[PDB]
Amino acid sequence: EQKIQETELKIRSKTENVRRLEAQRNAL
Amino acid sequence: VKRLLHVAVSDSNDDVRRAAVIALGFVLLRDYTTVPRIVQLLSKSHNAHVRCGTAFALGIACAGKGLQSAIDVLDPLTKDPVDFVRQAAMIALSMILIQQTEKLNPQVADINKNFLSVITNKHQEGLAKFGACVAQGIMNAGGRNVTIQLENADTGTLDTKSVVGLVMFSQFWYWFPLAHFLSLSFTPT
Amino acid sequence: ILDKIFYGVLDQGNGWLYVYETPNQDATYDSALELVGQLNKVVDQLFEKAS
Amino acid sequence: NHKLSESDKKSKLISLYLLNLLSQNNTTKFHSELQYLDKHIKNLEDDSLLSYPIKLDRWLMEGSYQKAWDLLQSGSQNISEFDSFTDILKSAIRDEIAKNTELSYDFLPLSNIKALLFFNNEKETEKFALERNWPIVNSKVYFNNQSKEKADYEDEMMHEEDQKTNIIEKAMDYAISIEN
Amino acid sequence: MASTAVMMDVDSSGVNDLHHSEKKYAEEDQVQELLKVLNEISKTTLTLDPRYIWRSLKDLSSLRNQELLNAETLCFKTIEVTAEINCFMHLLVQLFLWDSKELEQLVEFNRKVVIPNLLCYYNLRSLNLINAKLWFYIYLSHETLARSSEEINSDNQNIILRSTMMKFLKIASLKHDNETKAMLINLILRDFLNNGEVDSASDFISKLEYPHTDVSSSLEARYFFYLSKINAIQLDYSTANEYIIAAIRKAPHNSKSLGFLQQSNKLHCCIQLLMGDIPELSFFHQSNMQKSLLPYYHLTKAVKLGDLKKFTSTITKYKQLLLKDDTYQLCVRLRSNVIKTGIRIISLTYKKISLRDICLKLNLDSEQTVEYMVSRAIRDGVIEAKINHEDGFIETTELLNIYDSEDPQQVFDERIKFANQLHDEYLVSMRYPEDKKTQ
Amino acid sequence: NYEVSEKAFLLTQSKVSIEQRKEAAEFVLAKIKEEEMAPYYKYLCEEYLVNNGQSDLEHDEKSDSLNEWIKFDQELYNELCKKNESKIKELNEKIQKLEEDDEGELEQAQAWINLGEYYAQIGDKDNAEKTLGKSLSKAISTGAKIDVMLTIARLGFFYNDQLYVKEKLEAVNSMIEKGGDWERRNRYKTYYGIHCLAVRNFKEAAKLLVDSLATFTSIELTSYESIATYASVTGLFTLERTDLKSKVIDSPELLSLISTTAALQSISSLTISLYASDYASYFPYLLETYANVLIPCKYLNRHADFFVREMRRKVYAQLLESYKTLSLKSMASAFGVSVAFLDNDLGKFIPNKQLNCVIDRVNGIVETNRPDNKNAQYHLLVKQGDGLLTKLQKYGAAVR
Amino acid sequence: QTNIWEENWDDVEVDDDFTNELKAELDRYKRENQ
Amino acid sequence: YFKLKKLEKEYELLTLQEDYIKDEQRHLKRELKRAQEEVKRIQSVPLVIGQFLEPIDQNTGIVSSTTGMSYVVRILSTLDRELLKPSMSVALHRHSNALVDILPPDSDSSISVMGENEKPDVTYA
Repeated sequence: EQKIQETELKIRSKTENVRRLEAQRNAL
Repeated sequence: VKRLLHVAVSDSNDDVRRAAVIALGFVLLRDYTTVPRIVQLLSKSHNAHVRCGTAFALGIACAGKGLQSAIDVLDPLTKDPVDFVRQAAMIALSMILIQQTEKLNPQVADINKNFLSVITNKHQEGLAKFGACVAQGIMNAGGRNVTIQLENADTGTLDTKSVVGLVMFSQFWYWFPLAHFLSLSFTPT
Repeated sequence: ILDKIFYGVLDQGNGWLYVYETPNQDATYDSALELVGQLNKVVDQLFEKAS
Repeated sequence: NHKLSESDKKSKLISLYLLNLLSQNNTTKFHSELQYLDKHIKNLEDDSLLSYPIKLDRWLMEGSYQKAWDLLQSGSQNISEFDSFTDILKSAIRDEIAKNTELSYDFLPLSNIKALLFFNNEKETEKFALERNWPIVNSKVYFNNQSKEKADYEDEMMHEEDQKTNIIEKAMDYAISIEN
Repeated sequence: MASTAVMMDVDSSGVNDLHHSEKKYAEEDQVQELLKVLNEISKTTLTLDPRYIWRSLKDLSSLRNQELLNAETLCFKTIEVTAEINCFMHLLVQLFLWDSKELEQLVEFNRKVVIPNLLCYYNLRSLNLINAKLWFYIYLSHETLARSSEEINSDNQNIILRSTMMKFLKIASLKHDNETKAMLINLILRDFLNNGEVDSASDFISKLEYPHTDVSSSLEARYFFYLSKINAIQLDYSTANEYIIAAIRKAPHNSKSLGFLQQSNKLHCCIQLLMGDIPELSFFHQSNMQKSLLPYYHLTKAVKLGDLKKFTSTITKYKQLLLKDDTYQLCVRLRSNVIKTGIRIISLTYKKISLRDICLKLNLDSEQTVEYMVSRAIRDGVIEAKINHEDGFIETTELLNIYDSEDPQQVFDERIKFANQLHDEYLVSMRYPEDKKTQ
Repeated sequence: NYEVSEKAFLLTQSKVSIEQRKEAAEFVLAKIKEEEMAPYYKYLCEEYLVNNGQSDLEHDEKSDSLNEWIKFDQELYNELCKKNESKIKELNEKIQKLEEDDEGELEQAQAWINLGEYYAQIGDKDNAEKTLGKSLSKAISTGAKIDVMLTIARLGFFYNDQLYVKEKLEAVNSMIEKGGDWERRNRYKTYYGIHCLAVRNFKEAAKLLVDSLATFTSIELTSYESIATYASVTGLFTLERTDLKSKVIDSPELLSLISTTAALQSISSLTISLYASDYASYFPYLLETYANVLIPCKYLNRHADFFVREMRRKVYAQLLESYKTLSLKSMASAFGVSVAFLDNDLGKFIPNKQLNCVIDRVNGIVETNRPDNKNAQYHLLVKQGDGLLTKLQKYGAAVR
Repeated sequence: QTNIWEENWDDVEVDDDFTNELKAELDRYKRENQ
Repeated sequence: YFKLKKLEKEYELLTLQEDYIKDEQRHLKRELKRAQEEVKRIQSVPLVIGQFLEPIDQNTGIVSSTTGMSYVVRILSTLDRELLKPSMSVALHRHSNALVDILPPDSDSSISVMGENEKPDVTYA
């Protein structure tokens, strides 16, 4: 239910260090 | 993909990477979506071949599709110093850009011009001019009224044949007598 | 010894000059604490400078 | 709000029960129950029975039991119902002192310890010390090892020489590695 | 005027309208910001007679007027939904004693706000738009009771409330169902600090910290604040202080530093006492007593010596003030501790001193309780010495080493472990411009 | 101002001798006749008031006051008010003529300075400042800014005041870094070595105070023995064996004033006597120094015991460093003093911890401690980063 | 307490110097007794 | 429950999409660090001497050669500005022919040198 729902928020939250490493790949 | 990535990513030989990078846009076909965001990583590289390999797989997935976004990613790469690089980017984009032109997509003119620019440019290569003239005629193929389709949402279904010409043409400056394969995905409007 | 002109120490209960000798160590944390002092300051300043 | 009823030995009870808790040797909860208590000093001081454990604790907590150990022997609640833990406590008292003696004394006259234990027979003591497993010669409790040193666990960390360090290396190398 | 009053709230609702279409960070932080600027307009004369008319109209708006209670008459389903809720937020704001005195009226209103059409669907939708403080901040006041016969029964509305907060603790599903929460605990904590024995705090511990980020460091510190006071009679000192040390460190409070941080500081001051450390109140001279430290100083002043009478005298003097802060429980202990402290100092500095010369300090104090008293002291370590009464020699140890041991390198390790603090944090924040610049 | 403020201080300190009282206001009682000192001599007669300062014709006349010289008359004021007004009226139109003629730039400021300096004589902490401001308003010279220094120095040090002046002292010296070329740095460091000498200087300007001399002194703000005395003692009580036995070992400076003032006899005198590594000799020399030095002088008193026990302690370092093994008995007993009481405050140095002293009561024996690898070097390391780490926590405490 | 003193440690204590001098007499006087 | 099944499901792609990257990085990390190497080894000893004349800009400038050659070349990307030194005896590749590094000041040319007694042997008196 809402079980299914905020499961996103994980992925939602995940989104990010990613984009740092994105900056990092750049930064590299 | 992930394998293919690191494999491409890690590997010594570029064209491996490049091709492997290219090969991505197939297993990645069905979603062109993040492919730009994806190749955005490899849009940047120390290596052209990377940035070469990029253009196709991206230019592949959106060939019958949109994303000036995806396109515009490649326009600097259309300026990536090596004509050979942009030569793809020329083609790669034009693979996307048939039927899409004209204020629907204005930039096509530039693109077409850039071809012509290059095509006029004597110091742009027959890497560049080649791809350009091709990419031009690409947009112009079959009297320009024909399209390029794979996993055709019309059917919803793949066409192996749609694939082949690319893959065929993939190695070309390797083996020049190839591209005629590209006629496969040519599709009527 | 009181002037550290020599290295040794006095035994009272014993009544002796007890052993001792010259060195201590190398200036390091010495060298270090400088920075350890240095940094935050400009930085806290910078840390402020952002705020 | 309970003024609704109230009663008296309610004090004695908890008094006993704190003294219980006290004997139960659970310190915070003991004191946090004082904390839990609604009216503390208002209640507390007004109850000698409540006034034992606190004053005791004073004695108790840091470890001089002198009057305390006497106090409860004199304790009117010990005199009333409380002797249940009184004896319990006595031991519970001295085990500390035992460690304290342990700490304080490598060696102690089997007298002094007993004198400390308030014991009459030292064989009383002797049991404990040997229950304690204390080195003992004639007339004297000893501690040749005042402590438990070694004994299995608490290892692989906190005294791993390079290992930790290497782990720490490995760690710092992961501070170098996870550095991505 | 009321217009401008309304106009501000228009902007609020306009920023609520931001959140209405998926946009809190603006709204909440704006609402946060709004909460402060809320003090400006305040009141509710025509703000509401113009509000209940500006928005739309709903049964609850009517039942809200029972809180309003006035006369205006005059003449004059979507936008009027969470705004109304967001105004029910301001309803609570209208309750601060801002625009109110007895919220025990509002108590039920709060419920009748809280419970109906609210405390319902809001899990991720409302983002801590609940203020359970401002919920309870109401009840906080009334807990001046005394009067209530607590509450109702004993005191169940609070028990209810606890259970209601419990009813949120369920609702804390960690769907993001967090922020406001441990105020609930904090409530319950201070409820323990009102009556209960915290230790179920350990269960409250067992759950969580206010996870995590967007909670106000204030609360997050206020979290620690009580959480300190856990370790208070939990008799952990560092961690307690560490809380304080993690509370006052970066909790952001100037206005609330005033009465409220003193409290923190008070216990904080109480901490080093627990350790007998007596920092120099030479600062705690400042922003202190006045109304907070100086008994602590007197304590320190005593605890500097730890002279039981002179010690007690402070207590004797300040017990009520202690009692006022219920720091009284403390110090009852550090009494002899400092006595034992002195015992340790300018004294153990021989490999002994005798029985009787160290007993002299007790010949100053007591005798052969010394045995206990010294064992009392030795018991804790906190000193290092030995004796033999058979020797009658109270044999006072070195405490002498070098960094041959891993002891420094422990601290290095300690430093090492921290090597990731700012280092790993740099990556913790590397994102934000770098990632948002992509946007 | 100088003697004023000190004979203020002296009698305001009057404890030992009625002369400490007497000698001080003696002059003042004449010096209030010298200068119209009332307006502060007014509060100066409230200064030592409520102790022995309690006998005055204006403020308070009390028997518990041993000083009646803290008395007035309104004549002083009439005289003053006359003097003042006279002074005032003089400069008034004069300065006004300095304004009228647009007369001089500093020459305008000149009679301002005169206007101001009255308040120095007057014991007015007011117009002089404004006057100085309007002097400084007319100041085209850092030499007039020098006069600001003077003024502000005469300002604060007429009360031996504090910060603003020091701050001004900064502010006034901040303007041009010159420092009266070679000099006013003197006045700076001088007054600074007095400013910071409130109550401290301790290490700080003690050197500086020792350093430059005699390159100015002030009269009304100071004498030269003053700095010498002051400079010595703190720098002395603070600085190194080496330094002192480099410097106060002697200076021609010293050699000049040595016992010249007897106003010392002690300071490093009995301290190098201590530095001779005495035990007993110096043990009186302290209080011998003290009541001859500390009680006497403004900060020298006000700081009090900072001095007291450190040199007390200090020698023990020597005494230790001599002995690993020293019998405290051999110390405290064989040094012919209270063992225990000595030992007690000495034991009060256990918690002050500046003892490496490892010391017995019973066997009365002293031992050492040593930095080794710990030092503070590998020792201090802990906190230093911590505070940073805090700030680093603070660093991350920003985020947003 | 005033404004700015030398600050900490803290005020410590007082009545020593003379108390010492008292004994600086006495101690020495005791040493004179010695 | 449902539209998530549509919606929710799609985001593990993102989960993945995230996942890939660090990999690329670590490579790329190594990539620099391996590439980083020779970047140094670009420098090497068998160099030639000249006199730094003047930068045209950062990593550019006119210099001298001990052949008197002066040409647009490169310099240390090592140095920057305050690091860069406006006239120097310099280090040049032969063919790459660019500034490898400054020469800490040369001395002994002609002229005919200078007196050098470093710690003279003579005590006075």
